[PDB]
Amino acid sequence: TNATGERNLALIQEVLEVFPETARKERRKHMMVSDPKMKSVGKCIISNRKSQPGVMTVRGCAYAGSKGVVFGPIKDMAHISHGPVGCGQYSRAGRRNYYTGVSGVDSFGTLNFTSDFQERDIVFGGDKKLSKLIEEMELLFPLTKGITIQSECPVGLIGDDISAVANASSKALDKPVIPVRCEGFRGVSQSLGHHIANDVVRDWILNNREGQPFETTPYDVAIIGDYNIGGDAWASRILLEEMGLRVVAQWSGDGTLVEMENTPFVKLNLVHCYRSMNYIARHMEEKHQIPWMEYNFFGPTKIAESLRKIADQFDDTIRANAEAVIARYEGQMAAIIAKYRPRLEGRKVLLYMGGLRPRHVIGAYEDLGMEIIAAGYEFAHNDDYDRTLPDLKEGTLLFDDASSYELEAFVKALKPDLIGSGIKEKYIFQKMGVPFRQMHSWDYSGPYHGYDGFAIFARDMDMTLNNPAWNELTAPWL
Amino acid sequence: TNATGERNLALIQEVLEVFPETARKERRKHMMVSDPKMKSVGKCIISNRKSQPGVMTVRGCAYAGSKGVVFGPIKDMAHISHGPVGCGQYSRAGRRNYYTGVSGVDSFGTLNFTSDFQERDIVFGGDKKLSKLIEEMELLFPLTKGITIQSECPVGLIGDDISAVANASSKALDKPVIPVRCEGFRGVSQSLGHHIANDVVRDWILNNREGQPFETTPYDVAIIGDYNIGGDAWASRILLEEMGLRVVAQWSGDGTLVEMENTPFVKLNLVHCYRSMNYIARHMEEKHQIPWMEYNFFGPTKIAESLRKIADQFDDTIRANAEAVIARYEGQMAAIIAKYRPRLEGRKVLLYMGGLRPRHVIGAYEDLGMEIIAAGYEFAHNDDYDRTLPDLKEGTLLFDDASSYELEAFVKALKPDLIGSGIKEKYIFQKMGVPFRQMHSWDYSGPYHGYDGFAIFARDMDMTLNNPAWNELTAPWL
Amino acid sequence: SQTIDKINSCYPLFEQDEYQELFRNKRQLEEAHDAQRVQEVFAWTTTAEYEALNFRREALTVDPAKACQPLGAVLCSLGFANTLPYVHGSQGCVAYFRTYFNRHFKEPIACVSDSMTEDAAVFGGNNNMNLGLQNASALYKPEIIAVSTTCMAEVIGDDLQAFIANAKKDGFVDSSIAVPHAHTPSFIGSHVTGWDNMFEGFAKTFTADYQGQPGKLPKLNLVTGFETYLGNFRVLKRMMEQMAVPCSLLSDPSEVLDTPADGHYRMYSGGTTQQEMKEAPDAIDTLLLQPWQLLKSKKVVQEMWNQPATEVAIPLGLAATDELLMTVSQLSGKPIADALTLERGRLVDMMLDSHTWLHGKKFGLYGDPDFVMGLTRFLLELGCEPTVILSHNANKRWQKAMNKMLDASPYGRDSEVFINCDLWHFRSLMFTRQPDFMIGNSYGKFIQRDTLAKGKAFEVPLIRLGFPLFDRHHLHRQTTWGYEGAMNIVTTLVNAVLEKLDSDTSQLGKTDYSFDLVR
Amino acid sequence: SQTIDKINSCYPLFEQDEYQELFRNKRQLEEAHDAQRVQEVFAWTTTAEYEALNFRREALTVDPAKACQPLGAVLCSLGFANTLPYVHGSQGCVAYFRTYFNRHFKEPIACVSDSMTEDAAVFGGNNNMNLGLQNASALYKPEIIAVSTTCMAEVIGDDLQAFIANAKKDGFVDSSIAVPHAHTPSFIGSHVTGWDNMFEGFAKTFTADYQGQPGKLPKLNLVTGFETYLGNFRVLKRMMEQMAVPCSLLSDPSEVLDTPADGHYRMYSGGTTQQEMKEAPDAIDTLLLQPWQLLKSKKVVQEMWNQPATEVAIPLGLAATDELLMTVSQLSGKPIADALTLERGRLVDMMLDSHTWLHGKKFGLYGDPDFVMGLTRFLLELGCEPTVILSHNANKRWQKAMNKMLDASPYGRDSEVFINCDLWHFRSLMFTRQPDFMIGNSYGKFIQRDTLAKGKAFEVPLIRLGFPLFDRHHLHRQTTWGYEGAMNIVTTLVNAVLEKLDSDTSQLGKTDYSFDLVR
Ligand code: CFM
Ligand code: CFM
Ligand code: CLF
Ligand SMILES: [Cl-]
Ligand SMILES: [Cl-]
Ligand SMILES: [Mg+2]
Ligand SMILES: [Mg+2]
Ligand SMILES: [Mg+2]
Repeated sequence: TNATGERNLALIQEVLEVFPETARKERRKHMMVSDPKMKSVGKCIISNRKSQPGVMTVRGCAYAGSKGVVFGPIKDMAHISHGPVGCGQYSRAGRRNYYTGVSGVDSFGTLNFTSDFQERDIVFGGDKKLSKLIEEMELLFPLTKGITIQSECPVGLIGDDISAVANASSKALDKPVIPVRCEGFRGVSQSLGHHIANDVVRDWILNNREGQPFETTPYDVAIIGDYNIGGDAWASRILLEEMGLRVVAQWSGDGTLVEMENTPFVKLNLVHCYRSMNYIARHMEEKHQIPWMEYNFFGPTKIAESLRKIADQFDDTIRANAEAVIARYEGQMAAIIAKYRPRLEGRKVLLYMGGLRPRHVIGAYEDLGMEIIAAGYEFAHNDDYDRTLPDLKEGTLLFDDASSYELEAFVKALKPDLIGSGIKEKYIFQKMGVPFRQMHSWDYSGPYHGYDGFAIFARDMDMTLNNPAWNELTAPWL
Repeated sequence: TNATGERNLALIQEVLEVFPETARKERRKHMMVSDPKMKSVGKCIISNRKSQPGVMTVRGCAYAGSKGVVFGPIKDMAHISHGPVGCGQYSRAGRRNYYTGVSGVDSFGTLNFTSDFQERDIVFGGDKKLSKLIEEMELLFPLTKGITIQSECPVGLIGDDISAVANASSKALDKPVIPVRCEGFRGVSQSLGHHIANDVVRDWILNNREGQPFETTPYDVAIIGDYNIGGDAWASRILLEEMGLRVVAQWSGDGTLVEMENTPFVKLNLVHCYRSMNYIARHMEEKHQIPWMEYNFFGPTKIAESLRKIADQFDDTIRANAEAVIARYEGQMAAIIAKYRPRLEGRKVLLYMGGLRPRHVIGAYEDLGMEIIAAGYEFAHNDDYDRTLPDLKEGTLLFDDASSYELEAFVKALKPDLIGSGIKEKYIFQKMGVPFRQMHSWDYSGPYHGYDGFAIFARDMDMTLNNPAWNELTAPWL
Repeated sequence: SQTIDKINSCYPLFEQDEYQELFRNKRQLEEAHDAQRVQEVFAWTTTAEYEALNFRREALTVDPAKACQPLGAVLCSLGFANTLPYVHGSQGCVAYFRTYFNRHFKEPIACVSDSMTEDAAVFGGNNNMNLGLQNASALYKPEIIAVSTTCMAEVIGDDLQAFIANAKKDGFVDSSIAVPHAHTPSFIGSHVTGWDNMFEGFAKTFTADYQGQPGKLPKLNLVTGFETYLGNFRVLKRMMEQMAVPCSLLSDPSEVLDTPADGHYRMYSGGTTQQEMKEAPDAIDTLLLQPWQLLKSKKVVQEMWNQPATEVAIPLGLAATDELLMTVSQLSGKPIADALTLERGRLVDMMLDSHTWLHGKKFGLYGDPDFVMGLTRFLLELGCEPTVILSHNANKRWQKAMNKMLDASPYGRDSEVFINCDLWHFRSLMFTRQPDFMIGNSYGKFIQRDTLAKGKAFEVPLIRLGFPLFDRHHLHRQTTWGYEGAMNIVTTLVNAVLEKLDSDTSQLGKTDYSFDLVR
Repeated sequence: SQTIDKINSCYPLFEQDEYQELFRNKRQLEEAHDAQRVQEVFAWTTTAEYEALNFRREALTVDPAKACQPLGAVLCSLGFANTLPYVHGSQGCVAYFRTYFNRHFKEPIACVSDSMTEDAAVFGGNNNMNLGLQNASALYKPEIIAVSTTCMAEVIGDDLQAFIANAKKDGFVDSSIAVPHAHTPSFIGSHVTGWDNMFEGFAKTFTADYQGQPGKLPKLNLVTGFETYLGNFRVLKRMMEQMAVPCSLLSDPSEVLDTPADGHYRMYSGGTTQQEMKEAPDAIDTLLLQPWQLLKSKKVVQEMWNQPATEVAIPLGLAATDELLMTVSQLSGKPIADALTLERGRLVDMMLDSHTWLHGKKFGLYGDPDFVMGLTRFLLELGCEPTVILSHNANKRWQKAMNKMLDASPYGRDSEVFINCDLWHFRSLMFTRQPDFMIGNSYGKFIQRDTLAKGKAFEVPLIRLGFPLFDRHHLHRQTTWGYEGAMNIVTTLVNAVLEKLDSDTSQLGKTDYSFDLVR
């Protein structure tokens, strides 16, 4: 490797010395230094393994991947957190999966519906409770289009059968009632919750409009895997529609049951979050013959590559329209680079997020002249580390499912100028004196997708990195 | 006198014992004990004399009386505080003389206009500054109807001639520009500012429409001396139009220059504040032959007496109408008395205000079963004390221009249950543990005049007298 | 589109024309109900008819106003010196518990899981525990590992006491590390229950075998219970120092939730020491400052420690602060300090000065049982009416004592108390009883928005007191207890009243006749 | 009309149909301009052509942001023990000074006049002064009678010093009572000048014959100047106590402006003792904490007391408070307390937690010159832009210093500083420059109202920081200085931002896509 790669390999050794022997040898396979000549990780990194016990992992659970990530955003369906009170309460309106609608009337995403298990439900089961629950929902929330049952840990453990309830209630209401077995003890992270959720979509939602008329056009697409964080999906859809495409569905940020049911009639599925929705894209390819392609709308280099590749799947009218759209926003891109690139270039960044963003935002940082010196994921799989490899400079630290301890030790030693990570990391690193941006919630700003997002992104990196407070951590007599 | 009157004469001696002997003897003549037989105070009390230096009187100055009380409230005129910055600043929006209008555009009451005298203006005078000021005012405030110049202390002392400026500007502006020589050192209190203001209105305003065509009615009236504190004059005017009268003008709460110029066309002048506006009423009776009378819209007893005596100036139609107004509000008045009388009856009240309210509010207190045990004015004249005698119980302490020392020493000895006075007294008595109501500004409440006011008055008196906090002055362990 | 000089965030970027059109186009693809139908259904959800249906619920919960036990256990655990909260069970819970506190306190929160997965329903989670305690020790080096449980582990029936004794005997964790434990099932009671069960574990671990003698040390212990205002920990130490009465808070997280941003991360700061907990039985007494939730703690004080557990109400307001201070004076034999008498009289002066704006104002409030009883009491002392009082986690005994207090006051005549009801129930009461204002946590902003949508005349403004507070910053630094806390509550209430009155009178030419300069 | 069970005060009584018709009918008799004309003129006052005319004023003053000298002298006098303020001159002045402070502090304010009338206008006020000192002594029994003047006594040229000399020769005032005096002409300077002039009088009276030796006493004297937050006097005493550095505030009204409501009226309470003012010259040094107004004070310190008068900035915000503590440490030889370092770091943490909501916000601010300078400097440190900075009573040297400090900051590039301009000038600037918020006193509410009347998009909300604050209660009890004060400021600024954002996003179905729960 180069002198950075060597420094990083000795840093790895120095950080893992604290772990007990079992753990230490296991955690060594979850880090590596990048080599621009390698196209797949091979044996250099393992991932999607069970978390070491007691290390203070950042990971969440299957319910978080399914209720929190995939189903939660669908605004026209009421989603029931089925179990004890805690889960739906902690996850109530914490993710900024934006939508428009009349809350509690035609849109239900910020309400927390729950069966609130008491001890009696544990002992006698919660199926009669769930069936009565759904009847009370239909009376009080008549405009739902559909209802989802998100299982919390105890549901599978006490032997309940939610598929029987859903079936019986769906006949009774005459609306889809969808059962999800996303108990938090399954899998190792949010990742299996994604997989479970796509598999439910496959069986309970996606075939619902099979055989039925739909007026199609040649330019029909679906946005797959974009949860509209801060309105990211909207800032993306605007460019697709300006290119001449018709966005028939968005999954699932500002997403509806209806749009998902119409997805099988599209001409092309556009996957932003590979990790969470590749499963359903793959299945629609196989069953419906709908091709799919990954794209990246973070930063001007990636947007223009994506617009051209997407347009290339159609014909000359949409290829011309891609060129026009790029040309229309070139003056805004140039003004953003002229204003903010000088304020940020040269600076080093460390990224640590879930399953997509750690690689996907790198071109946007690189358009602002910033360099990524370490990148990790919480719960990505080896195919995600493979897709990260083209975007890393030689000798970059690349890591998986790091403990708080590891992250702290990596930051102390690497001394990034900026860190992008989640709410559980933010306040530790600000106390260390390291500028930090929340790269899951956009630190309550965004969107960061698309041409409109890039402006916000550049403003926000500049705001935090160059804030005048960063010079005051040390008292002047110290 | 009775026992109460004797205790009060002996309290008077005791309180005055602290004063140096020249002031003691002068202050003895400012207090007496009432006698229900008496129709005139005669030699028993003196008033409208200079204040004793150094005693912490509650009195203000002529400027307050003219700018603050009489002219300030006229909404369609701009009023210039001519002199140094202080006086206009302290008096800016302190008095709740309500009006409706578009502040700074067609109504100018809460704006403070001033010529902000600097040492150059004292040295060379301010008439040139004032002239220029009026030019700038006309430019920036085109919708004024008229302009007044309220003199502050230095104007008169430096030899300025605002009357030349006023004549000159008026001709150039083609709108009334009125000069008031209400310097604060003139007179002994607010009262001389009233008088100066009334004479200015007699010479510079009132005749402006003489001989001009005005469509009259036989039931035309002017409300005189009602400053619309908390909307009191609107609460008085709704009843006089409900009885079949046409209130052509209100002096000067929510009043205009136009209404004052139209006043000489009415049939009758209804004078609420005798003290401030008896001068012009007497003048309109001498010169225009318009009769006038005093009334009192405080509480259901005085309201029904006033409405019947006003309607006896007209004919059977208006006389009947008074009876139907009174009967229609009876049920309202009875349920207010039932509710709040029981909560308040028998409690004892000490009142100390300016020049009208200390006697005027007595009947409302007696409609709630409360008793007055001491009543004083800051600046009333002997005719006000004459006008107080009929409403007091035998032996009541009746006093004039009390120092803070005196006011606290009467309270500590009489131990009233409630005090009505001003803002400068409020926070003293509250620390002494005596429920207090601001009876100049109505403690940001009101209105208190008329039928709608009596319900507010009753609610307020109860709220303060029976608040739970008055039981908490002493720590429980003491 | 964006202009370089004025970049817009999500609001208000999505107000621009291009996005309004984008939304118009997308709606044709959702098969949206007619706007008129939606507005009809909104209007219906604001009625008494709907409120009657809503209050017939027996199975569905909508917008709960409570959390689960282990959250409480984590907070209790953070209040002890060099302690690492550890939750035996599934790791999803611990991500959520850290997040939830991160967003309320704006601070880092250390908690660890042992990541129990599908392998433990059949095998038990002893292996998880063994390795989890070994790794947590090695990485974080605690002196105490405070063990609570997630609902998976509760259902499973894992025997913490056994697993912990097996971990030390096999050497996974050192024997000088203290490992207090508590079962904290989420399907029983709420986060306040978890705090109290965790406190009983600490007291067992440090005092089980101690031969105590109340009064051997002339100090008082204080126990706050689940409390998320840093100021309340600080004000109690400050008053006790003024009284000159030695005192220990048992569980005080105020230092570890407020470390400085000085270039270093400190995982552990201040907190109740093991010495303080070990000597706890020798104090004169232990005062339980939130009595409705400190149930098992009361059994510890009384049964284990043989102390009186003198009864004290939550010290919220004038009268309950007076009572706490007389109780400290009676138990210690020391006089109430003059500076406390002075502070008490400045509070009284504030209440006198602001009484006219508060008298007769109607409030809706919700929260935890002790908080809601204490704030109700103080609202009654101010001459305000708590017309709608709700506590999702409160029981019938608490409800009976509430109605007793309310029936005794002139100000409680129109008051209605609700237990086991949620914020969707609270939303219907705001529409049918319409208080002037509501007191609650950030979840009440959604009710404010709903009442404002019916009309400006029906808006019920939220006053933020409670937990969590996520949409404002640094409110967790305030005080709500003692005379200092009562001054904060009085100033907040009266300024809310004056803020609303200013807003309503601020319409130039229409309502601004009453837009007074002085209030 | 009123109902017995729903009594309405003025607002909203006058909103009722009967009064709306009364108004409609009264309007026909006022010869009102028509609505259309009044709207045209209102819109015209919001434009840049109007602003241009408004800045051409050279004679007219509209809505001043300053008061007259004697107000300041009264406040300085109230800060000394057993002192009665006495304003030689006309009595209307005193009625107003008492009322103005009564409404801001919600407390009783003792001050007498000697009631000069037309008779005194020709003879001079010597008889008033004699009799006034005699009566005041008798009734109120002060140890000190602190004499200032009204504009009438200045214009007539009353020879104050000679009058008090006669009163003392002729037995009107006992030898036991000290009688400091100052000329306080209303047509020079403003209320801040009167405070300084009064301070000078106290220094002459109490130390002009002392032979002092700087550093005989190991203390610092602190001089606040005109300061109306009680918290700032208390914070300074607290910080010095943590530094373990003896200190006297010279003029401290925080006890007499916060007496307890306990059944007794206490005219006098606390304040700087005669012993503290007399031993002043022996301190190490005296720090003048509002430098721009303590001009004559600086000459006492250097020329009378022969002390350094070490320059310090107003201690508002993080860097100004670090500079005050370093100055105290280097003058005293004592180390900055760890409790103050800890507090600093908590403030830094709050700044970092909240920096993304403040960064780039644009503020307009007005107030007294020291306050505006200190606040402007702190906004710059926060990454905010103080775009419109106004101080009606500042002078040109202050303006040069402001422009130097703005010129040296990235955040001061768009900033414009205005002196000798009033709130009607400030109103035009709010419509033309449209900052996000404005920081000012309660007179600013009328500008917020005017901006709202142009439209909801044009509204500039007020944040209340300054004097006087008449339409909210108990804001005089806050702190704005030191790190405690900086936390209050940061907290008020970021929650102002968040309240305005929640309002903007709270329209159900329209802007509530960004009504987030977490901020
Ligand atoms: S941590 Fe995305 S695979 Fe999933 S909530 Fe964030 S890096 Fe998730 S992009 Fe997405 S919207 Fe996310 S930011 Fe894939 S959905 S389980 Mo935490
Ligand atoms: S103190 Fe009225 S003669 Fe005058 S301002 Fe109040 S008792 Fe005045 S009724 Fe009136 S509206 Fe008044 S309340 Fe005559 S106007 S100089 Mo202070
Ligand atoms: S992995 Fe839920 S927070 Fe937990 S103790 Fe149970 S109520 Fe409370 Fe995932 S599904 Fe949920 S969040 Fe955890 S329990 Fe499982
Ligand atoms: Cl309970
Ligand atoms: Cl200056
Ligand atoms: Mg009008
Ligand atoms: Mg923090
Ligand atoms: Mg007070």
